[PDB]
Amino acid sequence: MTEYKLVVVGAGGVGKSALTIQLIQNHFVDEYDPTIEDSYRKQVVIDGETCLLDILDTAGQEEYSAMRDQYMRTGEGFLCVFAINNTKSFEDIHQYREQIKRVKDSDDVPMVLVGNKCDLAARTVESRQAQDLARSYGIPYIETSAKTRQGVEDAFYTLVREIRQH
Amino acid sequence: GMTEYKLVVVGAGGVGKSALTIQLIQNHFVDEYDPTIEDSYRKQVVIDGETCLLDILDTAGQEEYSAMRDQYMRTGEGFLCVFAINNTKSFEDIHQYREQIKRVKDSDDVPMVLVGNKCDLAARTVESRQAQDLARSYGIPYIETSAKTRQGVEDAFYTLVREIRQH
Amino acid sequence: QMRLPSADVYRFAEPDSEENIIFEENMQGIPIIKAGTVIKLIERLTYHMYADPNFVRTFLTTYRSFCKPQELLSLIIERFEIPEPEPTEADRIAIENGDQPLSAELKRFRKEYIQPVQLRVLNVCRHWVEHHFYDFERDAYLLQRMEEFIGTVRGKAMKKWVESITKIIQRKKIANITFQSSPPTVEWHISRPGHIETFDLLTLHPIEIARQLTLLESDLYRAVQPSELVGSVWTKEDKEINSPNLLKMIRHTTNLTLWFEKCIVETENLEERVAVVSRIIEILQVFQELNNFNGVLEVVSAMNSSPVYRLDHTFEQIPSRQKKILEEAHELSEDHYKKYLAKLRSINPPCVPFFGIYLTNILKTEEGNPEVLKRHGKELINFSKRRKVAEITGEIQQYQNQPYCLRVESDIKRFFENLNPMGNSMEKEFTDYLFNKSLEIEPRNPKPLPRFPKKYSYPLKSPGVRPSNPR
Ligand SMILES: Nc1nc2c(ncn2[C@@H]2O[C@H](COP(=O)(O)OP(=O)(O)NP(=O)(O)O)[C@@H](O)[C@H]2O)c(=O)[nH]1
Ligand SMILES: Fc1ccc(Nc2c3c(nc4ccc(Cl)cc24)CCCC3)cc1Cl
Ligand SMILES: [Mg+2]
Repeated sequence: MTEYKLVVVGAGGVGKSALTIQLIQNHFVDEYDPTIEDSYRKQVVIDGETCLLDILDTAGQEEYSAMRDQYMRTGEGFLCVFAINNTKSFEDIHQYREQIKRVKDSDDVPMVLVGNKCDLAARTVESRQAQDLARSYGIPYIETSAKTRQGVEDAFYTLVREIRQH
Repeated sequence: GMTEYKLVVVGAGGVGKSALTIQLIQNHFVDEYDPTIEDSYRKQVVIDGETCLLDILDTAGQEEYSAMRDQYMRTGEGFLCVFAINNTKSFEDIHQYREQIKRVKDSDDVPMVLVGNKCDLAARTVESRQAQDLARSYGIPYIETSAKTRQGVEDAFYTLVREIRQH
Repeated sequence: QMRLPSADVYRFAEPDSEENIIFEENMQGIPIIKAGTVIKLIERLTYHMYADPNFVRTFLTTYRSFCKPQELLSLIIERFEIPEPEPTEADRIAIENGDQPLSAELKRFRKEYIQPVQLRVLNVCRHWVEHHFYDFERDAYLLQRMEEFIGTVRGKAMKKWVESITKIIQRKKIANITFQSSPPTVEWHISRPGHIETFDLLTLHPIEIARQLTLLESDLYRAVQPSELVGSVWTKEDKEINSPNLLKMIRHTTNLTLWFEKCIVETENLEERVAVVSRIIEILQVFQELNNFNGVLEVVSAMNSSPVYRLDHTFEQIPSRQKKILEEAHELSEDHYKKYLAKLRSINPPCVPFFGIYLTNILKTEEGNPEVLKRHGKELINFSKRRKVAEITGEIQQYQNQPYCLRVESDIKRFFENLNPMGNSMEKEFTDYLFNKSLEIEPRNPKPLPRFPKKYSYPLKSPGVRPSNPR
């Protein structure tokens, strides 16, 4: 079985950990415990092929911004997460994209744009706006809810497919 | 193309039983082991000039799975019945292991050796004469081994292979 | 490159040398540590250059074999308390002229050494509390020290995590599933809901037997903590104290196997016994479908036991397609579980692994590798041995994450929780009984086969193992 190194990045509080734990444990985390650096493994069959996913769950808080290079070097693919009710988290996306490109020195890094918390009615980032950005990056855009599981497997397994075809 | 012997190690848990097969298969000259890789329980050896292949089943650690005993034992043609010389209970267990092997193999004459293992520097509670007597009453060889120095380890496995060849 | 504090005031600034650390030849792009002093292990556990969360799990899972919990806390507090450098010459000159110093080196050291190391010390504390809380459960003073340390960390940079970890500790002291699709309907056969008194091997639906055992066996699998495994404590004198979840799980497996054997040899009538064995193989089939490998081996072990394996007249009448199902399951265990290991690694979870080979591999890893390596007169902790153990506990944990999408049936669950085939009898006498029963119902050659009266008053025909589905 092939091993895939996935990394989840994005501003603090957008739900990177909740997305990851929903995927790993089928459980919604209600608490907001800021991450420093966590690691998860998941054996899963995707498109009839058995994979081992290593998922690095990263810190969104700005106080940890100087420690990103090290995890971007190892990552094969990145989930770039914002919250659809948080415009600033959407604006932070481009900084993650550019840093990943810089660190890996490549224009061709497997990536998925994720708009999380799509279960909430009070949206402030419109899908079209996020879709336009995703197209400009050449990557898919998937809306998710770590709470209901909507789009969660789709987001992670799409990233796996992009690493596969890379 | 050489003969392959299926050897099965049995005996009480928690008293250094696994050291015997590990010391045999081990590098020799380097204290290391990865039980996870194949070739960690298979070994080509020359015994009395005849080359053969030893396949050793040691399920050390699974003793509490007591209803799996029969299925593990079924796989073997020869058996090492191991007790610790500082653990009288493990010695008293031997009789039931032997009875169980006989039943599974449906035979009163199963190639086996009795092995008294010294697994640490604690005081011996089973004298070698007791174990000799027990082995004689069974009509099987007795071998004492050390879990640290590799003494007696080859003798235990080679003797069992002779018991098989001469069955 | 950054200058470090003197090793005289901060021990974790000692240069790497083969006297205090040894690396594996193979990278991955971070170094792999073969051996080191505790000081060097803890420095790399909280290294300023890179993160390695897997090292944290590995260290926290296995450290107790070379370092006491109280000592670990002292060492990481010591790691946390990093001296800042004094102003440089350029800073000095600026200060002497009444100007604000640039403090370029101080700021770089804070940003690139102090804050990553302190954050990673906090990450060890976080992981320690969340995933290895038993150290604190078993030692309240250690917990008091942790609370004090965390609670008195100052500075705006660590504040978010310090406040978080304080809350996490408090929660842990006083201490759910979403799918995806709904679970299939509970299946019933001769025994109807609520009629627990009629529950039995042939009266429950074989599908629902496999499902409820898989739920039970999954819960038992999922409850085993690494603390029940490291140090091989499940094999030692205090195993009931240190490994109660592992041993409950193993004892369930043993009791189910013995129950299958008992159901078979206490059915003296050949035709009825054939029905009993065939039903058990159907339950095996559903176990395979559910990836319940523990359940699969429960059946296989029972079919290979001395009382059952010798029942040639029974085996003869088993449909050829069930023989193949049984033989295929048996072949999983052949050649040291070669096909089992390949199948486990290829299926889509949830599954229930067979725990037995994990125990054997952990025991042998620990027994066959030295605690320390001796190098240039020094004793170094053999950390590759600990990594090998943690790879096994890590794999165990990986299969503990995925829950089964199956509905609990409380009465059937209870029926199997309370299964007690041995009654008040000791193992040897119960086991001798099973074999004598076997001899009775199918005597050795050349004794001819006796006949026996039937015992079941309800129909023997199986409802099969394909699930049904009303609107
Ligand atoms: N309604 C809703 N709440 C969500 C969702 N995802 C996360 N949350 C909530 O938002 C908060 C932040 O979640 P968290 O996963 O900790 O975010 P994070 O991005 O990992 N934070 P950090 O960067 O500091 O680690 C939590 O209270 C969580 O329950 C979602 O899809 N829907
Ligand atoms: F009803 C039974 C009674 C007893 C058995 N024992 C077995 C026998 C044989 N091969 C086996 C293979 C594997 C398992 Cl596990 C058991 C086996 C061939 C010889 C005959 C008995 C099997 C059934 Cl089905
Ligand atoms: Mg997080």
